[PDB]
Amino acid sequence: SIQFTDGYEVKEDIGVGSYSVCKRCIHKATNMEFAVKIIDKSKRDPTEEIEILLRYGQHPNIITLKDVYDDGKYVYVVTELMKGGELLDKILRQKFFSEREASAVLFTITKTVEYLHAQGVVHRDLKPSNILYVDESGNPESIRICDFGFAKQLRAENGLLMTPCYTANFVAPEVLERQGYDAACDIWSLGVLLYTMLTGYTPFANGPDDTPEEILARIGSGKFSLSGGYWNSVSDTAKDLVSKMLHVDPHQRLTAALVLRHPWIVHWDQLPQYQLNRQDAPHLVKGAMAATYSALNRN
Ligand SMILES: COC(=O)[C@H](C#N)Cc1c(-c2ccc(C)cc2)c2c(N)ncnc2n1/C=C/CO
Ligand code: NA
Repeated sequence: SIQFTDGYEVKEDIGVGSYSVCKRCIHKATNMEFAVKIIDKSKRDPTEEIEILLRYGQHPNIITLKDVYDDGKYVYVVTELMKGGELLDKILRQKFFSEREASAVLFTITKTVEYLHAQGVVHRDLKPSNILYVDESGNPESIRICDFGFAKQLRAENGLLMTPCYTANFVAPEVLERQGYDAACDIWSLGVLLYTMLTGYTPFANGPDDTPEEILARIGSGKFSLSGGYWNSVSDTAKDLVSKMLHVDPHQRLTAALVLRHPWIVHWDQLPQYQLNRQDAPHLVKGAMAATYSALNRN
């Protein structure tokens, strides 16, 4: 219980919201760069996020916590600094991206998500922007899931950590259905990620101009294109896999466990390594993407 200001030189902002901003920083002793989230304690209480991180950030593809401090008015959460930028944006700006590679990416991310769910953690805010590359190798290994700001571990009424496996202590009904629901959404978000990966556009929004009601009507219809233009080129394997991840019925949505058993994921070796024929508009997608979650998240 001593100091952060002491250990680190603070540099520029890298992200900013009402509850917290992230700044890049330097470990003075060693000269190594790191990110630090600064949470306002009177605005938000970050303890669940942090435990989730302490417990699980040892995962190769979960962001790794390196320090923490309680100034008094503020928390300081120090992690590895992600140097390879956001996942999807780098993927989109890649003219020669392939199915084979998208499969490696989704595999890595889903494996990570299958593990969180098995531990009773649902992420709840699984947008593409919360998924960064640690460096620029463009290797799946360098993928990190990074914002657990909205993540929730299944807890017992008494306040005791629980897993799906251990149902043998009783707990609330509408809550297991809630956690089952919330995991279904996580998979759904990976569905839109996959969708966007293969064709260069999002399934439910064309740009940041799409109104929320317009985007919610689309999501609600259950239907989306898996044909024409950019879809022509994609194997039916993958399209099948997408149809099931975005399945409008949350009870029918593939689990992460079942995503990993799909042949698109399993027979990655049979996947085409030649290029996907994708639309080329990264920034338009960023807009659409933001529009889709803004509409979803206005509560
Ligand atoms: C309120 O802001 C956020 O929550 C950010 C996100 N996502 C934090 C963030 C981090 C980061 C993530 C978690 C923790 C505990 C600390 C910092 C981070 C990092 N370790 N490297 C590069 N960019 C990072 N960003 C910025 C991404 C947006 O441009
Ligand atoms: Na980690």
